[PDB]
Amino acid sequence: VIAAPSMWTRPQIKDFKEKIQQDADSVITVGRGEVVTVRVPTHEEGSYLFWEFATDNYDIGFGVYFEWTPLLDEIVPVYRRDCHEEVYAGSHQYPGRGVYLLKFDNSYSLWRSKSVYYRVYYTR
Amino acid sequence: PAPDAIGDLLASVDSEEVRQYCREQGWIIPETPTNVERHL
Repeated sequence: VIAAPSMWTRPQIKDFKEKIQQDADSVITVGRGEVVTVRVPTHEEGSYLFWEFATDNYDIGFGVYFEWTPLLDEIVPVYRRDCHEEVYAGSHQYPGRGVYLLKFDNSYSLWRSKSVYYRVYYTR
Repeated sequence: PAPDAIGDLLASVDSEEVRQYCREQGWIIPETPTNVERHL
């Protein structure tokens, strides 16, 4: 049994990108037609995963898969969200011991690379 | 501070200020991903 994720947005994109550039590299440049996958392993102490992402000039494909410990459950289906307008955020409870797969999918984009500002947290 | 309470907090009210407060309170721990896969 897997719990449904929580998903929302918040209006301030500028404050987000400003702080992401601040902290680390933490910015994925997604080439034309490329698909980047960020692997976030689950924490024993941790119950929850939190993700935030935004883009500069264009939308990008985003979804979340959970890999067990190779079966794959679909947490967030991959669709095109507009992160250039606002910051997209979400959270999910651990189904168990495994690894989260954060998908950034630029495949549909012929001529345009995508700069992805993202951040990750976990509770406990 | 229960995890589901932290989630409802960030979901209901969300800003860099709240993100930093939760961080400072240890309610959320920043995490660097282990690997980044690329492909076409």
